Amino acid sequence: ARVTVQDAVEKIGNRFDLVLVAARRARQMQVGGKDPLVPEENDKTTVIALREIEEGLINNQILDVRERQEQQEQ
Amino acid sequence: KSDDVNGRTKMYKNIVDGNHQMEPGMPESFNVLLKEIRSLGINIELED
Amino acid sequence: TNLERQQILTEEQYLDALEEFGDEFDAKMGAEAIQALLKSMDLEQECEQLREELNETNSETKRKKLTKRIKLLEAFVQSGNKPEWMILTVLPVLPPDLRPL
Amino acid sequence: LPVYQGETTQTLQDYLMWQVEL
Repeated sequence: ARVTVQDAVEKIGNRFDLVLVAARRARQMQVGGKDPLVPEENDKTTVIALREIEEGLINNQILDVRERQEQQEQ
Repeated sequence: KSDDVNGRTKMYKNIVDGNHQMEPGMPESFNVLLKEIRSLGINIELED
Repeated sequence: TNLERQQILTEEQYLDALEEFGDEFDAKMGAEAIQALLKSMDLEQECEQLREELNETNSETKRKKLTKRIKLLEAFVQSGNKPEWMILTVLPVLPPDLRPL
Repeated sequence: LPVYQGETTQTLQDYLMWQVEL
């Protein structure tokens, strides 16, 4: 389990946009078609997405860029 | 978790399938309240 | 006849007034009477009279108990509801499954 | 208080539809 959320909070900024971003990323991981950018440690998709946000790899801009690129590549 | 009749079954199905997504819809108690108010001579409805 | 539009006329005075004035002082005694009074008035004329009276006459008690009436008239004419609708004629019933056995 | 708002029961057709949903 992840004890606290502070690195992700500092990375995102709003303390309520973090929930939305992590939710729309964990949705990708859970529904499928995506692979975790961070090595999973027998963790659930929620914690995996939260830790990926904390490491500084996912935000409300990278996700939109990737989604737009994938849509255009169709 | 409550009177959303068409949403309880959908949430149960999604949980069993492993989706964890919600379809909120509209509670049944609000429909009951609208019917009970219309049973008096008071017109009430939802616009768009 | 020498009678006001909206005055209380109990049974005995009704009998004697009818006997003296003939069949001219038409009167009713039910919700149909209230519906007749409510439907047989004009709203704009009463609103104009109320506004004129409020603008002309000013007093401690006249400034009040009349703004509420003119506001009621204005809301009633803007919202579109007719006054006779307050005395219901048809009564709806709840659906049976909301009042089970 | 008078008893009202009884429980909903599970008949065969409802049970079969429940199983069809999953």
